[PDB]
Amino acid sequence: QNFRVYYRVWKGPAKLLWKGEGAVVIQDNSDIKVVPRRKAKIIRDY
Amino acid sequence: NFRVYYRDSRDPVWKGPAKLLWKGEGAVVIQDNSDIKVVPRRKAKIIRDY
Amino acid sequence: CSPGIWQLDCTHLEGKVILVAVHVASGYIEAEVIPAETGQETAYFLLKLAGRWPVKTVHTDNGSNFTSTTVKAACWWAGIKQEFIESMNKELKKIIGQVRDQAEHLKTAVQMAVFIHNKKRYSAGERIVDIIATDIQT
Amino acid sequence: SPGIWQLDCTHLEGKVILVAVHVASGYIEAEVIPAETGQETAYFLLKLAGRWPVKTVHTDNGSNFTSTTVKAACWWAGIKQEFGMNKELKKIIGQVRDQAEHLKTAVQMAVFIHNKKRKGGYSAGERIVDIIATDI
Ligand SMILES: Cc1nc2ccccc2c(-c2ccc3c4c(ccnc24)CCO3)c1[C@H](OC(C)(C)C)C(=O)O
Ligand SMILES: Cc1nc2ccccc2c(-c2ccc3c4c(ccnc24)CCO3)c1[C@H](OC(C)(C)C)C(=O)O
Repeated sequence: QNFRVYYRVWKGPAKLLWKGEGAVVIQDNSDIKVVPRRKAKIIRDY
Repeated sequence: NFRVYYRDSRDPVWKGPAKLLWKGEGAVVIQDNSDIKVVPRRKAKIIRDY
Repeated sequence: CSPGIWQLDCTHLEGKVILVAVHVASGYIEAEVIPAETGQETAYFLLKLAGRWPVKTVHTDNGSNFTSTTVKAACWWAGIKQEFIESMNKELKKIIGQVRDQAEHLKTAVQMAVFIHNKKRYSAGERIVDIIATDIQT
Repeated sequence: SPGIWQLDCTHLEGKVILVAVHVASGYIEAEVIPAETGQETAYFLLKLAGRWPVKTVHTDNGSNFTSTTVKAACWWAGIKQEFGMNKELKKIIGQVRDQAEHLKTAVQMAVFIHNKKRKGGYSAGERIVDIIATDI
């Protein structure tokens, strides 16, 4: 289960770290950040 | 070769493939099974087979 | 062998119309979500299908959309005969249900499910190309 | 070559035709879409990928192709996107255009004509299935 978040006009893919109640902590390049849950969709792979 | 689909009333439904006999400015004469029929050009869809 | 035999069906889901083509021999699926269950839409579908696969025969029900003159026209043009098991259709519904929440739009879920179905293993996606290929090559 | 495709937008009659070429075989898929958006492009790509083993897609810097919706589709399915028979298609559409009311109908007619045509010496429709089949 490899998950990809596209975040906040959209940005991604960024690598899933932790998803919590109202936000998800994520990073791609080096910049770790936290975005509120609902506008940072998480779609897996096949 | 050429197939004509036509409306031969107000418009219940386009009527099935009919043979093109003659196509003129304002009308087309077609044969549907045994029946020669005349419809306006504007009530006639004429499609050439692939 | 039946390389040219397909089946056409309409499912309703979330007050929308999914149109499904099954290549009977391989179990392969194409699907499109359409705005209306019309003969125009059905026929335009059939054209797309026929330009992509060697389609000899299409199995359908007495659906007004399938008995429509637009569909008949498409068939005559492309040289498809129209005739008047459905586990690949019911399986598709299942998979859509499974993946439904993964995507916003139903259409996205449908195409996801088609992809899942064709690729699962061997696979229907492989079987169809194999079948069609062996029919051209022999 | 098996799995390499190219994606392009033509504009015609103030409409957007989206075209996929399987580079190896010359085979075509096309769809007329309401807007030149990334959403539409991506939904196209999903349909394409569910039907063919598509590994790599070549596109331009089109805002629709550089759109994340498209990126998302690619990552989800298997597809690498590169940024570094189309002209024939336009020709055929022109030829058949008057035979049908709607441009979309003309486009699909033209696709059919193109894929089924031979050089008598196989058709593109045949070449692609052959290629994919021999692969696996
Ligand atoms: C609008 C229409 N309206 C119609 C009304 C009655 C009968 C056919 C149509 C046809 C028609 C149907 C099937 C075909 C056609 C072809 C050329 C031209 N028209 C059609 C070749 C492939 O198969 C069509 C075509 O449109 C649909 C495909 C959306 C139905 C068209 O654009 O002419
Ligand atoms: C609305 C959206 N909005 C988006 C905004 C940003 C990024 C992607 C999307 C995506 C998206 C893109 C690619 C995918 C998706 C999958 C599941 C869910 N959404 C998507 C699996 C297949 O590949 C989507 C999806 O819709 C489109 C297909 C019209 C883009 C969706 O329905 O969620």
